[PDB]
Amino acid sequence: GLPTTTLPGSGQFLTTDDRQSPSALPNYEPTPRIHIPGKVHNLLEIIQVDTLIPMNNTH
Amino acid sequence: GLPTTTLPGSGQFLTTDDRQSPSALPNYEPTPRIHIPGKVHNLLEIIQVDTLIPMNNTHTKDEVNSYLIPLNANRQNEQVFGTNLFIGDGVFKTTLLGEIVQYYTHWSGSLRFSLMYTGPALSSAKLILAYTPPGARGPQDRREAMLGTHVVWDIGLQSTIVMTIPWTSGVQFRYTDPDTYTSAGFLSCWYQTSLILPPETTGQVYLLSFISACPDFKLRLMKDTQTISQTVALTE
Amino acid sequence: GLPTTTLPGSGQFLTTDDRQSPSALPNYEPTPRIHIPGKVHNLLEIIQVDTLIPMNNTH
Amino acid sequence: INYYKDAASTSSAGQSLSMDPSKFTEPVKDLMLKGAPALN
Amino acid sequence: INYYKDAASTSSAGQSLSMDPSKFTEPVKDLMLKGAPALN
Amino acid sequence: INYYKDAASTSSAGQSLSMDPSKFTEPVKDLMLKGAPALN
Amino acid sequence: GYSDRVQQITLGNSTITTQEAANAVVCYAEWPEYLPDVDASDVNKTSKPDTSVCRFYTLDSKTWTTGSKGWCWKLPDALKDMGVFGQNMFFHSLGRSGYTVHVQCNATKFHSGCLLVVVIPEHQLASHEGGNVSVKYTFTHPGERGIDLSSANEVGGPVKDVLYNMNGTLLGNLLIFPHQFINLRTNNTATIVIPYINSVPIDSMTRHNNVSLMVIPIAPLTVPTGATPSLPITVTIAPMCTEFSGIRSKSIVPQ
Amino acid sequence: TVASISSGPKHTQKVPILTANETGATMPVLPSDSIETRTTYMHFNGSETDVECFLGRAACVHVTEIQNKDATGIDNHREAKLFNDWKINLSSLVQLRKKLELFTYVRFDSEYTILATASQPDSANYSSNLVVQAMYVPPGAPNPKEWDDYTWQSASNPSVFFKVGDTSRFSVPYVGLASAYNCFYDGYSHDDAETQYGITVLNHMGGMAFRIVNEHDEHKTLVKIRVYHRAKHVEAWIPRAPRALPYTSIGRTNYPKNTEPVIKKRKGDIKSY
Amino acid sequence: TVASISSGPKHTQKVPILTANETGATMPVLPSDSIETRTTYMHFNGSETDVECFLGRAACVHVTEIQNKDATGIDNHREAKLFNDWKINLSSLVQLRKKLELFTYVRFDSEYTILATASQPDSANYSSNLVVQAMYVPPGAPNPKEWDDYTWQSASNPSVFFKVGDTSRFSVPYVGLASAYNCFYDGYSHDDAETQYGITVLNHMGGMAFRIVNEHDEHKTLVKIRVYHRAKHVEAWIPRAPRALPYTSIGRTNYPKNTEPVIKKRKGDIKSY
Amino acid sequence: TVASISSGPKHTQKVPILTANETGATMPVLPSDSIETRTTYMHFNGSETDVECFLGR
Ligand SMILES: Cc1cc(CCCCCCCOc2ccc(C3=N[C@@H](C)CO3)cc2)on1
Ligand SMILES: Cc1cc(CCCCCCCOc2ccc(C3=N[C@@H](C)CO3)cc2)on1
Repeated sequence: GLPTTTLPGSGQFLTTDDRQSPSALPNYEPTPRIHIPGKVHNLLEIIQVDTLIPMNNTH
Repeated sequence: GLPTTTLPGSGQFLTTDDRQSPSALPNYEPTPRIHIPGKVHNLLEIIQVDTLIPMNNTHTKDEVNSYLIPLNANRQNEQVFGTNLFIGDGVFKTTLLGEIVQYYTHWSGSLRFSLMYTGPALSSAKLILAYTPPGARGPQDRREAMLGTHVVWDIGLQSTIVMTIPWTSGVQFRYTDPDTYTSAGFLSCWYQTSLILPPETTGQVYLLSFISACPDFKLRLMKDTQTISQTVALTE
Repeated sequence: GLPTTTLPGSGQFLTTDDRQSPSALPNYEPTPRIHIPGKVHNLLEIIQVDTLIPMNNTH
Repeated sequence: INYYKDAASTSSAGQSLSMDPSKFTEPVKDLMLKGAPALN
Repeated sequence: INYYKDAASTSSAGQSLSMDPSKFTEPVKDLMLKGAPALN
Repeated sequence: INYYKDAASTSSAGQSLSMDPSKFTEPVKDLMLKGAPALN
Repeated sequence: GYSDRVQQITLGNSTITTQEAANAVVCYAEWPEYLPDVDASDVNKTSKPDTSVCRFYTLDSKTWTTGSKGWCWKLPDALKDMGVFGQNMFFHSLGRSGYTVHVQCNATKFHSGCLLVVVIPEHQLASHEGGNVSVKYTFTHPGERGIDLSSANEVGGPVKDVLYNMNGTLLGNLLIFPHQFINLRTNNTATIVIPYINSVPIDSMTRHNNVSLMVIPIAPLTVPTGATPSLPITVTIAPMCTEFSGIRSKSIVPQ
Repeated sequence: TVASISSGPKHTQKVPILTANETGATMPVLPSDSIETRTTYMHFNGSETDVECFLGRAACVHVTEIQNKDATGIDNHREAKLFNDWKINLSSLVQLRKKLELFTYVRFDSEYTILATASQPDSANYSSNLVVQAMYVPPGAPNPKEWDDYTWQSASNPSVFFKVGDTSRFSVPYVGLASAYNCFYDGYSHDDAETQYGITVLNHMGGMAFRIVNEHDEHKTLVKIRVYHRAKHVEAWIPRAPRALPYTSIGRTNYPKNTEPVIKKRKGDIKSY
Repeated sequence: TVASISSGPKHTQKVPILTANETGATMPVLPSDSIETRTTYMHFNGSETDVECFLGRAACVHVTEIQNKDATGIDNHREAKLFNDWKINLSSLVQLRKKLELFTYVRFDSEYTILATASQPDSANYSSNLVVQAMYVPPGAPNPKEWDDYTWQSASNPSVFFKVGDTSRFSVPYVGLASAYNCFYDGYSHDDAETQYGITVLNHMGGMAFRIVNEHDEHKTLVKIRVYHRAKHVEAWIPRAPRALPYTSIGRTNYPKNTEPVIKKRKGDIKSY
Repeated sequence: TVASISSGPKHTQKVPILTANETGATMPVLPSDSIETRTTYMHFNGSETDVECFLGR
């Protein structure tokens, strides 16, 4: 038995933390990926495509 | 004392997790293993053995007779049997294949459907078996049936014919449990010419039919079977 | 602070488990061992010595 | 890392990755070749 | 260190650091050079 | 790994794997050979 | 000119010839063999009567008729009275054996009918009473007579319902067990070689049967016109690699 | 990395700012093509706009509720919330939904966190300590009828037991049947004249069942379950226009009638600032 | 790995699709023996169908119950559930049972999880905190008579103490007397004319005893014990036909009389789709 | 480790089964001194009978 101390924050759930978890479906094999045109990696990729501005807002 | 933090999920019991535990019987020595023929390693090993399909489901109480598909002498053009291919339900459901498929949520792969003929040796017959891939209705006459996957079977010395339902699919997995989107087709069988009995012989002859999975087959995402339930715990 | 998760069984006391514990008497020095004839290591050593059977149980 | 001394206390085993259906699908005494006639 | 056996159980992935807007911003068949006339 | 300083605090000992019943089963002064007569 | 079709099995002082076989099955792809030392527990040297016990015993014949439901024999029970095999059986504390089973049924090219011949390791039967009624000893030790699945329920006996294999499983799935069909149109015999299958290296031959052999008509017998409506079925079985151990006084068993 | 290079006066025949938008391209014009600039560096990587980051935080996807009470004489446990059940889905709540539907196909593993808290709205001596049991009931497997059916044995179906007030957490691999989940599907399950349209037919994920394991105490206890979902290992294809109108249904694109103008009207002219 | 190879038209004297099923073999026929195929790969290993995986998740194997109450004047603790006891066995509940009986002999280590929750069905000021003590009472060792006997000293018998609401977990090596556990046994314990038939005689595993260590408070507290069992290090021999009819008893194969047809009757002809 | 060695018929002047218990010894007689045995291995170490194990729970 190794001695430990727990710190403030133990047991909290922070929606933004990133840790490991047990898989509920041990050993399951996902469907293979096939190729699909159009993959997005960054939202910065798409905000460089121009779109129309409803400038004439007066309606 | 090393500082730690516990995460969400601490103390939970997940029936599917796999960790170490203390042994209650420290130092105990199990009985030696001896050799026993028959070891199974994968359920995929056993679903390749074929078993009989109660195709003739039309009875009213379970009987040996629902395994027998009858054949009539001298009929021409007509249809011997029909079934959809929901392997998790209907005729398939009690077969070993059907029975295992039901422990999983998704299946993919080819099926092997064979028919063994049992009529007198001096008789003869030519049958057509047809697989209709998803998208069309169960065929209504041989003309319709013969335009899809089919095998003309010539009854001979070689007693069985093995038809394969090759995996025809957009989506790479189908649910075992009857899904529409995910549906697999129909299987029908018709006289190609007709059964002919020798003299001094009479009546119906029967075909036995089996189902097993090709080596192609995949099953995934285990779950509980609708095939067994209970209302109170059993006792001795 | 290192992230941990506790499993089912935490806090249980199993009379048969074998782990480390803090010594209540830090630094104490036990009496030296001297030699004593007769040490037993296995119960298998002693069940090979024969003893009498009350076979005539009829009293 | 096993934390415990006994073998029963270790986690689940790891995939056989054995797989040989022939004891079940082809237990015939004289070998059958696919394509050759079943009964000669 | 992964403590678990399955890949789904690992933490979040790490930045694509891929980034190539041209499939979205310039899907034209004949290449356009900035500075050259748009329509020749 | 011992986490503690004192020897009493370590876990159970490990199997003697000593085993010698002769101090108990054959404490005779003159050695007896199985097969030879007990009393000569 | 060898065919899968003709075969000869010579075992001891007895030989079988079939001119219309359909290959032969060797359970789980293993052939009977003696008990290796590495697997041994009892320290007794065993007795291997060899050719006096490893020969072919032909049990009494059955009659397949249009109403037959199927028959069931248990091993080593069925042989409990055959020659020196049987004596050895009652006289040693433990014994072990594999078998060659040869089921015979010939007809003509006008008959139809198809039997399933299957070997089930550890076939624990069910009581027809339900609940937790047991199946008495005598009932599961029919001897050479075997059990006739078309006989009536008796008290303390097993259930004899064929669509359920005498245990709550469907007839259709018996095909997962080593088996062979006899289809009058193809076949006239079935042969299965059974290796010794148990969770212990050697066992008692009287308190535990380790396989049931089952012959079940599946496509009903259909004879040519004005033929007699029945065929006999004969079962011949030979112990192979038999070993007996722990000899003594000679067991006395119920009934 | 430079964010802007240094550039000076220009008097050319080479005009990068005149283009033809009819072509469908967005020409990569920069400040330095039309004013004189000075060098500046980016100092930034675009880390927090990665799709893994964008879809990778836990979002509340479902709130349900079950109660612990005497089931004696209840003819319909399901109906008494003696054990509710949820038709797993990821569009019931909208914050996360709008985020996912920025893409057409999406592929990811899920990490679920389940928080359970108890309420005792009417007179109790105390707060009891209840254990929740959430089961995964994929489609084809017996679905629970009473709060203590054989189903709950869950011998082949993953289930987690945790305490009310605590949280349970586990992660499920990408269970889709295809290569990606369809965020949209302009199809049917078959060519039927009346079959439903949409993805409802495709996103057949089965449901998840919750119950309290405890028998009843003298008072009643309301337990409210909140399921959170975090995408990990994200892959997204084909960006689409963001959702403008409100949502009305799980799985259809339908918007409400007599909705309100979504573009803010100017208080003034086109010319107004 | 290829799932299908490419294969084209055939006009041969070599027919792989004609066989003789009377032989007992299932000939390994493939799609490419009878249609023209294209290459495709498996992309799959069959991981989740390994028997270790199939039998390796926890299943509920037993639910019992004990209560904490004043034993004053109780003539039969066992009978007051002052301490229940369970005749260890693995066929009392059926989900896991059907799974195991797909095999004839099975060998594995067990991992037990024991969840205990408390109920206070009638008026209590509070919820007390009880410690459960589960003992392993193998056959030949004194079995408890009162809830506080010398037996509970358990000086040589493994016992675990945990709190109600919590879970206890430990793992026991394969304790079978033979090389495997018999899932079936067509024998008797001896050649007796009336001895019981089955495995009941073979699966002599002894029982496990639970009790609350706490003395009594003023109210009564019901504690319900659920034992979960997970097989680890699995080895299975000789596959058998799956169970079709319902079960009636621990350890016998017996099915109920006037049971219902287990094969679904067609709504239509043999010819129906 | 062998639990029993193989041993066959004996007709000797060397009798290991006759002893004099008055001496206080327990002579180490085995099955193979008085019946015909076959080889078998122990498959066991005597781990759980160690005194550390016996007094260690
Ligand atoms: C205990 C326990 C409980 C569980 C649940 C297992 C998780 C199964 C759910 C699988 C993921 O479900 C979905 C559903 C919809 C979508 C989706 N719909 C579109 C808008 C986009 O994505 C993705 C995943 O597992 N163990
Ligand atoms: C505290 C504490 C409590 C315990 C219990 C020890 C475990 C003993 C149980 C051993 C495993 O029991 C069985 C019973 C039956 C079967 C079985 N029956 C057949 C259907 C198949 O397997 C297998 C294991 O240990 N420490």
